[PDB]
Amino acid sequence: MVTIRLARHGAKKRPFYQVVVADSRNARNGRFIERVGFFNPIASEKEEGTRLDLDRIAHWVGQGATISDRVAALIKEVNKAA
Amino acid sequence: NIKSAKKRAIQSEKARKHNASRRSMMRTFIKKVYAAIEAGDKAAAQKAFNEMQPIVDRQAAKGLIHKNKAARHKANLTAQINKLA
Amino acid sequence: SMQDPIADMLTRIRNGQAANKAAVTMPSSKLKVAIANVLKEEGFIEDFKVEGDTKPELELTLKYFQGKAVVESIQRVSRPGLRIYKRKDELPKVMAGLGIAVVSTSKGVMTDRAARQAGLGGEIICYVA
Amino acid sequence: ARYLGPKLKLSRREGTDLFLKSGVRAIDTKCKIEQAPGQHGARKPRLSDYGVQLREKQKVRRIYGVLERQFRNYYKEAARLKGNTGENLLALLEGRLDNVVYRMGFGATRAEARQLVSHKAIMVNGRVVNIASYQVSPNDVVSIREKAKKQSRVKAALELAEQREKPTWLEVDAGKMEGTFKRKPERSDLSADINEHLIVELYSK
Amino acid sequence: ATVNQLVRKPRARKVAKSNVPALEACPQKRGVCTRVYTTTPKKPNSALRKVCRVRLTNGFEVTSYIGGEGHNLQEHSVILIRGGRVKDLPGVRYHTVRGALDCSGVKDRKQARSKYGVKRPKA
Amino acid sequence: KIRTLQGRVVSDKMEKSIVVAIERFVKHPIYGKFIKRTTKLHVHDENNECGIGDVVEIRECRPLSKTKSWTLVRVVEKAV
RNA sequence: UAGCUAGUAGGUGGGGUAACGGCUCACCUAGGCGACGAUCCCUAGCUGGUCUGAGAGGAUGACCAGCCACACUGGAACUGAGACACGGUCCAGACUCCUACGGGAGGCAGCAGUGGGGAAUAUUGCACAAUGGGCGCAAGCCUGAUGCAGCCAUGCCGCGUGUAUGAAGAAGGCCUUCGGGUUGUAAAGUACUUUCAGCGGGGAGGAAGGGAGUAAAGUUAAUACCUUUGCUCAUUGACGUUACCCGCAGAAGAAGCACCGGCUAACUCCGUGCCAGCAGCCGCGGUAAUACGGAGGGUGCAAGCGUUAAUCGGAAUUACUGGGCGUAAAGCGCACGCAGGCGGUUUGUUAAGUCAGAUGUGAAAUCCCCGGGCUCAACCUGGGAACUGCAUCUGAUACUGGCAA
Repeated sequence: MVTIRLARHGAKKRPFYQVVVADSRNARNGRFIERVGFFNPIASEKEEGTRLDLDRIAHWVGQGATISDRVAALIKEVNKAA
Repeated sequence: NIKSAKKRAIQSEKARKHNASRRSMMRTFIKKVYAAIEAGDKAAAQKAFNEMQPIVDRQAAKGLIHKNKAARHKANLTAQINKLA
Repeated sequence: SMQDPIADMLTRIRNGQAANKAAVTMPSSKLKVAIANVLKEEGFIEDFKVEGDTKPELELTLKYFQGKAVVESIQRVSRPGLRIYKRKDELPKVMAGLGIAVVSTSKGVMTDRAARQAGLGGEIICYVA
Repeated sequence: ARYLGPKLKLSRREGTDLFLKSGVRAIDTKCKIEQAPGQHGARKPRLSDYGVQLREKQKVRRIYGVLERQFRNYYKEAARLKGNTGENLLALLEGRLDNVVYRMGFGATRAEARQLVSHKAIMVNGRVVNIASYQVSPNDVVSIREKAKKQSRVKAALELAEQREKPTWLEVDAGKMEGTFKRKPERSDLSADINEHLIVELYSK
Repeated sequence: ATVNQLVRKPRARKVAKSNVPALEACPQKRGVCTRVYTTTPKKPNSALRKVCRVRLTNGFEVTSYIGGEGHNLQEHSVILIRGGRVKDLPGVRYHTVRGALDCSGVKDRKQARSKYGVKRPKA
Repeated sequence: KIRTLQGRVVSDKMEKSIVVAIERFVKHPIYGKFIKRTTKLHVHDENNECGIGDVVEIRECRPLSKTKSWTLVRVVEKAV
């Protein structure tokens, strides 16, 4: 199974999640096929907080990739524009 | 060691016994075939080949011989009989 | 034996400038006339003249600006022992641009300015400073 | 992490007024400046080349109140920025928040300005900044909070702001007690006597 | 020097081995100080230099200088050898860390106090 | 097309096979001198047409023995 | 360390594997590798990278990430999509343990933790709230991964130990040509400020989902059930007396370490007298020692500072960039010559080197640039550049090479 999932990369008490496409049996912050966006749960209240490449996500779900609950929640957040 | 590894130990023993029996019957049928090719017998070996074909295809489908091996056998043995007949 | 006639040419010009020689003769070839045409074009020699029929002889009328000599230091870069082939980005400037470096590019024998403008590197023959 | 000692001693080893006690009175008058930085201070040093470079770096740090690892980091940042490393280094020292509070006349010295900055009496852009080395960007408004406004110090400090030269790259205005750092100070806009090539060459050995 | 000669056989600078075989190149080692001596120096100097001879923890039997005025070492006295040559004595390559395992700090010392194992006097 | 190499036969005497030396001409990483450098390859040929001292083109295929992952396409320049 | 190799090198045929293959066997051939360094010996996990360097290089490969190998030691397979399997099986061995003496049991190089070894390196913590994994339709269960907390100045970064005024230039210390000088605006005095620590209140964010009701659509015989989308209702935080904000009292709780002969910033007095001792090199000390030990004074760094170990630099002292060889080290005693390196001159062809462009790749992080978020910084992060390479295709043909004359 390949999974589009989050991978924790920020500092302590300040996570920055990068949404990647990994073979699901790798580690979380390990090996991935391609990274496809990010998700900062803070970032500030400025402009984005999250961008996420929907074309490549649709490509991988076309291939057979699964999606975790957060990535599904983010696609349900950034629906097409908002 | 104290787990569900005990269950995998006993299951792998049980399946070892089952697979050993089926693997042994398969090998005896193939020995029938190219032990009939050891003598110059065409129709005897064809009868043995027809006797081994469903069991080798079947053990390929059941999952213990991994069908390419299945194919090899019959391929090799077909060659032997049309080396002979 | 003679194994680098280009460095021999540049030796003739260094030792002609160093001896206040008016003109310098040598055996001639296509590459020496190409280099000599670059040197006349860039102003380091006064003129050249190839004579002879069966044994051509290149002759360089040298320059002297004041009492001093114009060709301050001519060096051979891509010698036969070790040849030096630079790209259009690696292509050096000599005396911070005040002194050309004769590069043999596929389009012909040019300077460093002319071949960096032409967009193509090559085999860097000599530094004239 | 900061100096905490005799100040006019530091101003007396350098031979030059480092503006370390600006305060109430005029030019020193009780310093014995030039005369004796210690017991053998009456001796002329006959200073070396390392001594002049070192002593220039110490002049600048002892002016702006910076220690060595922090100064050295300013030299690395001034080196990597595009342009002139001496001028970039003074631009990094002049954008310090305690310095900008000193230039606006909110503190009498840079240590008093550093205590105003330190004791949460100073906002930049409407946010309180507690940090002496905050790097004030151009077109910023740095002001005093409602607490520690109309305290004596800052008033007196603005009183002695008019005795100095009114820096060109600021909007000093003391009515509202707010200031605007407008642009980066040009090298020709500050002090004229520090030799920053000596500290470039000091760190580049 | 000719580039062909370097293709055939490249340049090679030697290894420049260590002055201090305190093995593994460890900062300190500990030893047992098999004996304690005083030893006369080389020619331009004259003194009696207080020097121990030590069986280290890695097997090596090395001799080691004892810094400062007066020590309390005697023959078993497990010390912490340091590394650092005393040039004036032929063949000592090490020092003892004063203020370490069984090597007391130098008595009645006030300056350069950290390098002799002496605590700050309360005043 | 296919990627192929050219080289010369260095020895001959093996039972439907050959061995070919390849001359790559590579710059030294430190010294900047272009140096010749060989690559001997065990190469297969059905019916062993090429003899010693030839020049032959050569492509890569599946393994045919130990080393031997190379097979000729065209024998050129056999001249003795 | 100059010879190594008999399943060895190749062939034919049989077998074997998921798959090519001496992978294996029978037969045939007598090869194969090697001075472009085989074989043997010593050492070593490899890489992205890290440290140093102007660079080229040199050293290294802790954390983080990719690959490999190992799981007490030696071997073997079984189950399985996948293992010749860290917390599986079997055998053997060493050790440790139980025993009724017949036999049994175990494997921290998982996380904590012990004993030992060592100059040296941490808690037998909290939680699955987040992210991820396994199982499950799901709820949920498990997770020493992970999130966090504890200890440690081990590093990097930030802040603090106040601020202004203050000459009677106080006393005391040290020096003094006994005039004074210096410590020194230093302290005390006076006037202000409360960062952080202490005390008391307030209080984000990491929380998205999940559960229970509806409404609509889809499916359907069905307005059931299920799925999806909206809406409503209670809820879900280990960290955590959180970050942060406000109020309180008072300068109140908060400065050492090395050095001062030259190199190398910073000097005198006293004690000692080739001693005691110092020292990185030069070297100090045998009676007035700016070098030893103390004091006063100063200098440098600063919650650090020194010493030691190790690397690169300086070291152009292995020189590719970038050195030399008459006399400093260095031209074989002289030749002939194979392999090697280099090769006059003209024309044509090729285009291998060389050059130009394109494409694929050169993982992400790291370095660099322009921005963004933590009060700033360290840190985290968005986009680019870069990864100097390799392969393929398209061209150019001056130089080098191949070929022909």
